[PDB]
Amino acid sequence: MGWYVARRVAVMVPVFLGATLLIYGMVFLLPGDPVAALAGDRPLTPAVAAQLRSHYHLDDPFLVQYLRYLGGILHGDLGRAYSGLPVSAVLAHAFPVTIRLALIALAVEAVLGIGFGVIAGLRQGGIFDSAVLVTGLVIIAIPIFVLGFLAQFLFGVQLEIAPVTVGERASVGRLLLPGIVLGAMSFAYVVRLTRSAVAANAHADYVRTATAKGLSRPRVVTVHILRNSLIPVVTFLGADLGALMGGAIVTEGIFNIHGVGGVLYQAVTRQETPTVVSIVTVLVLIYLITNLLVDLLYAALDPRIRYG
Amino acid sequence: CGGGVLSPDVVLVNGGEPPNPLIPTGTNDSNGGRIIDRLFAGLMSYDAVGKPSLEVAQSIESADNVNYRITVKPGWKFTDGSPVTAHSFVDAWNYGALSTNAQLQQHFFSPIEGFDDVAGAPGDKSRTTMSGLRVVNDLEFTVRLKAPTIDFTLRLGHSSFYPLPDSAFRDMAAFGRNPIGNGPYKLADGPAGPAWEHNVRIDLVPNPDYHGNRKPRNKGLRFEFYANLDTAYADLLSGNLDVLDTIPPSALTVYQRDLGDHATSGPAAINQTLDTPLRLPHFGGEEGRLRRLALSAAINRPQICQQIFAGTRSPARDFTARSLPGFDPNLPGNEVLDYDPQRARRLWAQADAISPWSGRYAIAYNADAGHRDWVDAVANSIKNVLGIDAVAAPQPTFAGFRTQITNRAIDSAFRAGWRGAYPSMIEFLAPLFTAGAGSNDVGYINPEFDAALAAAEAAPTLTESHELVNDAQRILFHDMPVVPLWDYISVVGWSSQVSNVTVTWNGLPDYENIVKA
Amino acid sequence: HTGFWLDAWRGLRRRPKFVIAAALILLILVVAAFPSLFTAADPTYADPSQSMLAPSAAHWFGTDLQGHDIYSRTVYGARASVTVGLGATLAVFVVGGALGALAGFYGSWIDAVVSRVTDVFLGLPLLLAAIVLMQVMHHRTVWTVIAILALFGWPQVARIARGAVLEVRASDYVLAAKALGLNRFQILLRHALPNAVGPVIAVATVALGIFIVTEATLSYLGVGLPTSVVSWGGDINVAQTRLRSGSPILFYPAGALAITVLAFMMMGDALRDALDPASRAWRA
Amino acid sequence: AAPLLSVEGLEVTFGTDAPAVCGVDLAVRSGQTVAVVGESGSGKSTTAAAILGLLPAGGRITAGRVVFDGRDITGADAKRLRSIRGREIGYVPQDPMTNLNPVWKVGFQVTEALRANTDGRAARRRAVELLAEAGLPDPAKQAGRYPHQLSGGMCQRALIAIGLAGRPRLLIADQPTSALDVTVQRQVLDHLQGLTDELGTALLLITHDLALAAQRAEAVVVVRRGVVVESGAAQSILQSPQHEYTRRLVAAAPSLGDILVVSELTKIYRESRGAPWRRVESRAVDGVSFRLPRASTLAIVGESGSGKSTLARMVLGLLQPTSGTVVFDGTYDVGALARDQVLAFRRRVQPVFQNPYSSLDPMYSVFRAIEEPLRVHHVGDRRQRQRAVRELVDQVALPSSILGRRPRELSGGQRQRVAIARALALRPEVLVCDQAVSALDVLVQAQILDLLADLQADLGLTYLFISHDLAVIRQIADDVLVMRAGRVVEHASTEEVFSRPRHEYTRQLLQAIPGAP
Ligand SMILES: Nc1ncnc2c1ncn2[C@@H]1O[C@H](COP(=O)(O)OP(=O)(O)OP(=O)(O)O)[C@@H](O)[C@H]1O
Ligand SMILES: Nc1ncnc2c1ncn2[C@@H]1O[C@H](COP(=O)(O)OP(=O)(O)OP(=O)(O)O)[C@@H](O)[C@H]1O
Repeated sequence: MGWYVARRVAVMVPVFLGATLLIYGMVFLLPGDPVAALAGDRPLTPAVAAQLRSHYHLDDPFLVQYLRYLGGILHGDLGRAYSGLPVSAVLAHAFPVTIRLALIALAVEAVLGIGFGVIAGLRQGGIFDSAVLVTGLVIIAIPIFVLGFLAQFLFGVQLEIAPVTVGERASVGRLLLPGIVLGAMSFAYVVRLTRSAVAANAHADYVRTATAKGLSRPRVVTVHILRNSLIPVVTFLGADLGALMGGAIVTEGIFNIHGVGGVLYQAVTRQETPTVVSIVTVLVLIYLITNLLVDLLYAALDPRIRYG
Repeated sequence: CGGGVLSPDVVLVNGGEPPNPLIPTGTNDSNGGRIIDRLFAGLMSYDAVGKPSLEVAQSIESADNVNYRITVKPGWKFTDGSPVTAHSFVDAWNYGALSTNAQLQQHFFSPIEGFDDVAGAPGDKSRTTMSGLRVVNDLEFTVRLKAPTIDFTLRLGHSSFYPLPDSAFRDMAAFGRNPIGNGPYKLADGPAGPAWEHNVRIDLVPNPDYHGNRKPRNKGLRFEFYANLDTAYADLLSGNLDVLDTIPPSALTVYQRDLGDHATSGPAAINQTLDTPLRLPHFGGEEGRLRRLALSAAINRPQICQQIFAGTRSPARDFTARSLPGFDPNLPGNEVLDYDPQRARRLWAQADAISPWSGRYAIAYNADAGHRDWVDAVANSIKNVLGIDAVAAPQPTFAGFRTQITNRAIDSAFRAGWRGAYPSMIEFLAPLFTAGAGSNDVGYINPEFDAALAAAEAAPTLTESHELVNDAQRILFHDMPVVPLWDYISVVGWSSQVSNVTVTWNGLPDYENIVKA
Repeated sequence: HTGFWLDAWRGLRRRPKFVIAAALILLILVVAAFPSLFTAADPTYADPSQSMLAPSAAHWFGTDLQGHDIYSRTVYGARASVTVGLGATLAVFVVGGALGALAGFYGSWIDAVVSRVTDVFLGLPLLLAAIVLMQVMHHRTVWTVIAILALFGWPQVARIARGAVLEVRASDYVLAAKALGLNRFQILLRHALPNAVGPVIAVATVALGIFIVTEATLSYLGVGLPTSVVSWGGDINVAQTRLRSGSPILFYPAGALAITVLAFMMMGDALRDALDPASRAWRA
Repeated sequence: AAPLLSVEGLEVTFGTDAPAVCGVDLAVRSGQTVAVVGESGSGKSTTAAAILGLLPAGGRITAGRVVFDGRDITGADAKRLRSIRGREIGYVPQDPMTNLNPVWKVGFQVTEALRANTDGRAARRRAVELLAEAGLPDPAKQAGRYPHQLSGGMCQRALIAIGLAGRPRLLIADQPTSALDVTVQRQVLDHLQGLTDELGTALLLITHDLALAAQRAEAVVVVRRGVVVESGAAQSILQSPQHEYTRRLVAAAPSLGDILVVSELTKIYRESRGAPWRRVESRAVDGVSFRLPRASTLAIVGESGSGKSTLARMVLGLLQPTSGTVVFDGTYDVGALARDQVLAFRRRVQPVFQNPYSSLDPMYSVFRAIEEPLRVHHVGDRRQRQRAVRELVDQVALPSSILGRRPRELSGGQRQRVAIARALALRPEVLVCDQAVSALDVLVQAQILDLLADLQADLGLTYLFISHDLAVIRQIADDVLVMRAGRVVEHASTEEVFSRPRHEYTRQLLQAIPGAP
């Protein structure tokens, strides 16, 4: 445990250094002069061709500019947006609504997936099991933005029962539909994985020798099945949340939601790279930290790998 | 909990790249005029309705409506600390009205009692000051016109009669990109390399050297240069803009549903009409007047206005536009232009007794800004209803489309809309329906009608002149050199924070008093 | 009686899921290979006369704004998407399988560095990394998209192959073989390629659909393929404005996009359930 | 009267395949011990699990009855069997590794086996009492260890403690000591037999060998293919077998120059057990030295974890020794094998590995695997390979229609026969049996031992046979070498091992065989 986390952390610092170096390399190494690509769309003038030189220090070796860039990122200075404002302020004012959307997405995902998965796994071979499997399969196929278009169309234009545009009025009643749209993709993975896990776990030997000693149905079921089957679910849940943070962009764009996903959508469709690379770096660090946390939690739940 | 799309604190409105140096008399387009109105202040100022009020001039008197004797208030200054004096106005007007300077808005200065001497021909242009503008003392001067013009006192607020600072009449080149103005606003000047950003944006801040009618009630504007207005509309929807000032045509059917009373509407001062020159065959004489009257009476204007524009247009009741200060909707005799195929067929029957028919009737039109819909619609509505075969005929270039009419009314009857300059119906009538007043692209000749206009301008009071121009307009119904179609109606959408927008008289919202909290 | 490559075919020959997926995949492959067979019209012909025509015998899939009937426009896009996916999947399979094998089989001082590398490349979500990298390119063609995709697609296949080979290495036939010759490389080939080539095939035939979806959603934003190549997700971008007005033009290209990915996913599902059922309980 | 558990006529089938347990019967006299015995796949566990309703997915009862004090529990009724399981009939599993939830702190899995309690005060200490009477070294300290931390010898004690929770009136221990090792099996069973009579429990135990079942239990019930063959007392059955099957079964019960000279062989493991600066070594094997005459059989016998498998590798060169000499035949040194010597040496020594299920490269045809050693050295062109294979497949029984098959479609003994044939492909001079006959039923065990004896008598090889017990050595080997703690404990001929042992370990190892004299 204590000597395990000492290894789980030390195996991570190189990951962080490598990822950040790769980011700061693909830009500032490949496209010859980086000022050619850092301009985006607006014309290049010596009036702007000098402010980014002082902010990025493109005159000295790769190492010093890299470390200076890291220092600026850590100290809470990410550049200046297209609208003359510092990016940090925009992020600080945009975290609430995206956090609120991710919360409902993850909630519906977890609860519906786990519920339907255990209900299917405890009674296999059933018509219900077949139906949930084929439904998860067909849902897996559709891309996120295609499903988002279908949803917004069918439920906002044909019959007006949900707002087709969530403009800055972020009541949860209006955020419900985008949350479901965002979370269904992961919910399919979850139900499939947990159904397989439970159906393969409800036959092991320790369950047999436990039910042999007169334990009540609910007690043996809950403990001896929904511990050993729920572990991998939370592992994959951490992983796929890390994967979905990036899928949130288009579902945040096609609904005009004034969050960080919408900010990034604007920045990429209008091609302002200096305000994109920073946001992506921050998101990657957040992903890495959450992976650290979920790995620690995993090891805390299963003692077998928790040996040292 | 919380949220927000936190935005800068000035204003983000739309606009474009003014394709001309920012000189008052050097621009003649709405895309480059909406910026120069905020940087200066003339002898008068129009409110949202279109009523004038003294701003810089101190006392204006006219004993005849000919010899105007104007006094300017002393306590003013430009944004470089230069005093505004009558010499500033005199030099501005003389420099604008001179042919060798070759400016755009020159024809404004026609009624200044000597304009021909300096704008006719280099025979006597040696004296380059019109014989009307004197100077009594540095705070007053004299103006003199050719004929009694009761309306001249109104147009003084136009962006052409604006003064220019004393240090600008020798360096018109750099002044053409960094102007200096007394207006309520003043170019932006923060981080070096600001102001005109060039095909990007323009920054404006309030001017602390202004006391007039138009004190700004917000922190400044930032005109965002755009194109493909649907882009700006999406940007607005994404919380990245404050005033759209135009709803793109692709979305004017759901803007209310998806914007929820953050969108207003208001009549403008822009009409649009198509015309057939009196030249091409089967269109002259009495039979030609009957041809035009029938073509007028065989158009389903309300149907088009409802179907295609879906309420951003409105059928015309007379040659002028909706909010013209003194416009009478139901002018007696309005029935001549309406949609009655009975009248249309009976009139074609009474008409083709001189000429049965020739052949095609095509419509030339610029085809890039987007006219196909209503062009084809009106073509179908005129064809197959009277037993004729009219069709469209696009020209992709606006340059060629304009050269065709500078070719002196050759062929292929075409469309032309006429924007307005200042709130007066006389400005909709005189420049287009006059023996030789420049743009008369059908060559309408009626000295009786021109005398009617002359007598109308020759009036002691203003309501009487209204009535006179109304009766003169009724006189036109007997000829209808051109056929009106409709006037413009704009729709403006503010986003979430600015709260006091109003469409004034031409579509442009009141940029001066839009409060952002 | 015969190699496992022959009895598995019979065991799968009677699978409705598999036969359906195979039929759909064959149809997609033939339409992507030979587009000009179905009709003869040209997709880049732009007639501004017809702009919002309805489905009919003349133009099946109506018409778009500038006049391009959606029918012919919805074929070469399939060609582009399918070639992207196939090339990326082949490359990623080769590289990931090779590296995972060489890592899992040898052990010290090699599997360590390989794990470090795949862990570094694992911290980057595919979509975000691709977005960031596609901002600095001016020569945007199909090949560069395949390259950037394969650059980040491998870590998963690498992990799978490493796990599989590390497991197979713990048998006794692999030991008895080296007990009589077969230096560490020929034995590796002959005995560890076949008995473990399954899981990599499964993860590859799923990552195929993954890459197709990623390419589509990336070309949708406008930082993907250029406008010169007709393609889904880019025929959708110009159709998102007219959707809010109540005209379902957008759903025809999306209808074709949501079918190839399905045909690949539900085929990878059958292959996985047939060749490696064990790892379903704690993976995927 | 009223003997417990009269189970006349169980007829379970598994998913419409076939009757897997045909008509059987037995009756426990409520105070006696009955041990049923049968070869693998005979249907002993199945009928032991079909009593408690613990049948796997496919199973189902089709006829017969199982009364308990007179009430049919055939009608599973999972509302009533709760009134029996744990209170009247216990259970003991077979696999001590995978029969404890591995994430639940076995001290806690036990604390609920007595679920009839107050749930919060008496449990945590009555459970320690139970483990104390179970016999573990220190119940208090081991009651807080996860099941993945304990050895095999304690897992079975914990399972027995769980079984004896509500002091059941009948126990169905199912092959308990099947995965345990000798000198632990005997002590566990001695503890069990003492723990039994104190309550009167019947202890229906399943096992698979005669000599043990007779010395332990009172009645025997032999079963073949799920059919009761016979029944009676232990002495009368073992001494007087009537049916041919039990006669064969008892007759197959095991109860009654120099080429290689290692020297001071030793090997250490630089183990890492946590803190990187805290690395402790684990000495595997050391101080070994002996001699092996030709045409003989010297065997190594040791307990689980005595360091015999590592010694076998280090003899086969597949493991780099730390110190010591393994010179072979006087020419081939094992320490530093020269370049040509690797392939000059691999063709005189060959191994035979432990289990038949995982040493055959499952994707290989039984011919393609046998030919592989004949191929790697490039001997036999294309068809003389078929010649050598057809001669080899007859040296072992292996009916010659077995060619072209796959390992997945073979039985147990045939796998070991194929392995031995392959090892015999290239004329080896010494074989090394790595616990070859360890996973097999008694009949194929004795059969392949006879086969090996014949092959030695026909080829002049020298076996290094390796085992984990001592019962299977007396009629084959001639030298013995006991190992424990990585060291040597005794080396002498078999007669001095069976008559006059010389070390207290050798004694309690001999007297631990199912002999019990
Ligand atoms: N779920 C099942 N499906 C099909 N057949 C089964 C199933 N469970 C058990 N069987 C059959 O029942 C038999 C089990 O009998 P038996 O008790 O001898 O097995 P075992 O416990 O492995 O043998 P041993 O006790 O010698 O180890 C097997 O031969 C197997 O073929
Ligand atoms: N990788 C290793 N690291 C540390 N010690 C090891 C390692 N492998 C083996 N050992 C030590 O040597 C012993 C031999 O290994 P193992 O237990 O697998 O086989 P064995 O005891 O020789 O054979 P058997 O399975 O017949 O008892 C282990 O019990 C352990 O004490």
